[PDB]
Formats: sequence, structure tokens, C-alpha cells
Amino acid sequence: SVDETIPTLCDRVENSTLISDRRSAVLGLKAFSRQYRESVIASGLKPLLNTLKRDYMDEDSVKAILETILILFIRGDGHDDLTRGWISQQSRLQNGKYPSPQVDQFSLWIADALTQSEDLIHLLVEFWEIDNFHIRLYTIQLLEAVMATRPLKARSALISLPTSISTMVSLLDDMHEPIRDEAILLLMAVVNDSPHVQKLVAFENIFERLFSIIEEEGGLRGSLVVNDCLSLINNILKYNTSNQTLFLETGNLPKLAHLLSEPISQDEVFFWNDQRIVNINTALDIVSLTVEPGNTVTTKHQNALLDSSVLMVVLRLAFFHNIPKKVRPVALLTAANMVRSNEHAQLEFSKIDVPYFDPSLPGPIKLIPVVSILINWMLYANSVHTFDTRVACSRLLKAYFMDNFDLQRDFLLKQVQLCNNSTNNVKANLFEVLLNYDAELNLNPFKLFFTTDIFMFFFQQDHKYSEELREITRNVTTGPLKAIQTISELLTTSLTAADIRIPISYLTFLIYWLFGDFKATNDFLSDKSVIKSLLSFSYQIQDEDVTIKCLVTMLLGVAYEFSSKESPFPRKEYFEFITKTLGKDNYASRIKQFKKDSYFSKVDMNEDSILTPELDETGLPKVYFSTYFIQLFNENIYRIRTALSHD
Repeated sequence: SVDETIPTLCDRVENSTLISDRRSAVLGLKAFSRQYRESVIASGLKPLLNTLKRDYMDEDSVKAILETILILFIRGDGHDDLTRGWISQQSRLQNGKYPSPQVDQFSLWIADALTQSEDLIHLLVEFWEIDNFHIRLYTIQLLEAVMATRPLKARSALISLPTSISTMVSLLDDMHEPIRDEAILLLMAVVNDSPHVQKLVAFENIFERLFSIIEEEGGLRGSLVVNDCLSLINNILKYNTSNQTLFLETGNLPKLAHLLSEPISQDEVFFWNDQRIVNINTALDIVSLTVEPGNTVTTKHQNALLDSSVLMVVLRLAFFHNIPKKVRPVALLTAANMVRSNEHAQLEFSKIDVPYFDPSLPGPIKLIPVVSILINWMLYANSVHTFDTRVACSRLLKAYFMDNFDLQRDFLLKQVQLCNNSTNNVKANLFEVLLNYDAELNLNPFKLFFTTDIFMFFFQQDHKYSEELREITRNVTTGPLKAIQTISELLTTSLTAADIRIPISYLTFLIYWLFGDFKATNDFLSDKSVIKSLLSFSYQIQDEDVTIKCLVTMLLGVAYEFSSKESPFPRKEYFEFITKTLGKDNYASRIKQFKKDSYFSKVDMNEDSILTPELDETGLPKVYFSTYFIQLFNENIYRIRTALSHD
């Protein structure tokens, strides 16, 4: 009745004479496939698969068996015993861009069974030649299921039949739209992480076909199917430089440009929702994939991109007033990938000016150069939901300067003149923030974080003439007191106060500045008054958080490491001063503790962690250290622990 019924039905499936009584047993097995799934798989799968191989020509036979296998795939709680929604969600979760939020051993049993040889897979592919809508569509969905569970075998078996990817791509043209839609899902999966299937699709006019579908479905207005089309374009381009050249050299850039412009080029307002935000962010991400950083052709692709309207539409997206807060950063970051390290792009960038508005705020129209409005937002657009934008502003500027010394050196000199031109007269200045006391700096701590971060950017000692850029910053003049000593007073004032990010930002900046720089160490050592305050601060009762006490003692330590006997506080003496108070044993124990058990130990080594950062119990991002600081430390942890030890 469970175990007399299924074995008997399995029997008639294989051993009946006439194709009718076989098919009929399959219906009977189908009948038991929800309640007795695991038994039917066990007793029934091989016979189901054999009479499929055998009756492959009989449409009713094939339809009933594909229905039975899909039913069997998972034990679903849902209206669809074939679990078809689940299958599409897997295709998207596994291979799709920006997905929105079950499988067992028995699922895997069916997946293995269907990939034992390429026999079954080839057969499934041959079913796309059948005039039956339902067979063509079950075939796709069953392959989505196998692909969701044994991608490697399913893909291997697919590529070993040469036409499969052509006939797969040809399904975009199917008369019945459901087939077009699933086919996008299947191609997403089959193409993902497969240079071979990336090469194979590039031959099939896949970009022209997919843009066509997208324009037919309404571009950004246009729900999942557009999202899926953009997911497939993404998956075809990802880490495939030839695919990327072909994309760029095949008239796809006007069609991206048109798609990205819909919110802008409206006469009538473009309303947004979660879907339209995912669509345009994937569209923007696709631009980014062409300009893979660290790759031979990146500059060639950047120039390709600059040749088209794309930089202008991406930038109009970034500086349009009614752009969603979750799109603005992606626009800016994309603009970064186009401009980064490109003399012509960098130069082109410098010329563009923009109607000013404040993205962070819940009338004459004055225009300002982009560089100034990026700096302005990065420093003063202090709002919970602008933090992703501020970080992107950071990155666009770094991309704008990157590998262009003339622009850096030019930029600093105009920036000091603006600090010394407020002294000459008796908001986008990095020296203003770095060097002046702000009473309300705890209200907007990231202003300093971003400022120290970009200075550490310019100051990298591999930047060919870092020395030139340091010097200009070093001899800056508040009052008669030079940058480092003026920094140190703000540092020492800040230690006492309440927000923990401000000390960390200054402490790490000065450690960064001084490390390797004999002139910077002298300037720091020029006035003991500070060395005394830090040393006194180093003797505190920690209250169970210690990160600053370790940074303070590391700064004393690093400054000792670059001492020399010609220092305003000579090495041999400054040694005694730190040794007699703090001690060699405490010092190396504080450096060790900084790595092992501080906010630095909690650093997320993921280079893009800052784009999707954790919020704390304030609602403020858990961002503390600049990447430059982090590298410098990791890269030289030994020498620093060893500063006082050597002698």
C-alpha cells in the first residue's frame, strides 16, 4: 500500500509492453510523489529515467515524467509541488545581482542521477526541439534545479554537446514569453564562473538580444525580467576581458547610456522603488566590469567609455537632486572606476562644474567644480544615510588624483593658499579640518577620518615624490606653529573628550606621518610638552577599552624608532625618558595587545568592507582606522614591537 504499491508501479513503468500502460504507471507514481517522495525516488527514479530515455519521442510520456521528477526534487510546503518559484529564486540567489530573500540528500540523488553521464543532459537539451510549450519550459526548470545543485557536472555535460548554448540562447526568441524569461534565468546560471560558456554566448548576439528584451519590458521600469537580463550581461562580462572588449566595440554603450538616463531624461518624474534601484545599480555595475582594475586593457576600456556619453550620464546620476541614497554612491564609485588613473579622464574630470545642493538636508543657482563638491560632501554632508556617499566621494577623489603627481602637488598648494588666504583677508578645505579646533567635531567625527585618510593617501612613501607632498603639508602655518606640533595639541586636547574616533584618526595619522620620515619625527620631538601629555595619558586605568592607550604608546614608540642623535630630543636620551617611565615590557605588551584585542583586531580585512559597513548601537558606522594605517602596521608590525627592544 506504500511498499507493495510503489515497487509494483515502478515495475509497470519499465516492464509494460505498450507505451500507454507505462505512461499510466508514471501517473500512478506521480500520485505518490508528494507524500512518499523519498520512496518513489529510491524505487522509481532509475525506471522513470529509463522509460524517459526510451519513450523520448512520446510528448505525453515526456511531459508526465518531467512533471514527476520536478515534483520529487524537493519536499516543498507551498502550492507548487514542482517548487518552480523556489527553482527561479535559486537561479537568482546563486547567480543574480542584488537578490532579495530546502535541498537535501534526495535532491542530490536526482541531480547525480541526471549527471551520471551527459546522456540525460543531452536528451533534455533535445527536448527544446519539441512543439510542446510545457516540455520546453519544464526542461529549462529541471536544468535550473540540476544547475542549482551540481553546477559542475551539469555545465560539463552541457558544453560536451556543442549546440546546447546556441539552442539555449535561441530560447530568448521563443514565442511563449515564460520560456524567454526562464531561459534568462538558466543562462545566468550556466554562464556564471565559466569562461568557456562566456566565450560560447558571445557568438550569439546576446547583448543586442538582451538590450532588446530590456527595452521591450520598459528599461529600468521593468521588474525582475529586466533585473535578470542585467544579471546575465553582468555574468557574461565578469572577469572576461575579451567579452568586455566585444561589449564595448559592438554598439552597446549608447544602449547602456539610454538605460542609465531614464531617471534624468524624463520630462515626467521617474518614481523609484527597491526594484528600480537594483536595476540601475546593476546597470552601473556593468560599466564597472569593463574597467577591471589591474588588467592590461583597463585604460583602453576607460578610454572606450570616455569616448561615449557614459561618464556624463553616470555623473548627472551622481549629482541629480532626486537620486536615491542607495544609487548616488554606486554612481560616484562607477565614475571612480572610469576616471581612475587615466590622464585624459582625470583632466576631463577637472573641467566639469555642477549646480550645488546638500544631499544630507531633510534661491540663487551657483555652480562649483566637482572636486570641490566631492570634498564638501565627504566633509560636511554629515547625515546617517549619506555615509555611503561620503565614502564614494572619498574614492572618486582618490581615483581622480591617482598616479597624477602634478594634480596632487597642484591641489595641495591651492589648498594651503586657501588656509593662508583666510589669514590674508582680515567650505571645501582639507587643511581647515586638519589644523583648526572645531568645538562640535564630535557631531561629525567622519570629517576628520576622511581628511586624515586622504592625507595618508598622498603621503604614501611609494608615490615616487611623496616627500614633496609631505613637505608642503609639514610647513603649514597656524597662529607661529607648523602642522605636526599644531596637530599634536589637537591630538592631546582630543584624548580627554568623549568620541573615540577623533583620537584614533589623529593618533594613526601622526604614526603614519612620522614612520620613515626623519624630519617629521624631529618636528614631533621639537616640543617635549606633548611627549609629556602622551606619556601621562599612557598611564590610565583602561575601563576595559584600550585601543587609544596602545596607539598613544605606539606613537611614542615609532617617534623613538626614527630618532637619531641629531633630534631636538636626541635618541639616546628620548630612549631613557620612555624606558624609565613606560618600560620595554609594557611597550611590546601594548603593541601586541593592539593587534590581538582592540578595535584594530576587529578590523575587517575585506578591501570593500567600508561600502557595506556594520552600524554600531549608535547607528554610526563601525569605521575607525584608515586602510593606509592598517597596511603600514601589518606591513611593519615587527620593527614597531622592536623599537625599544633593539636599543
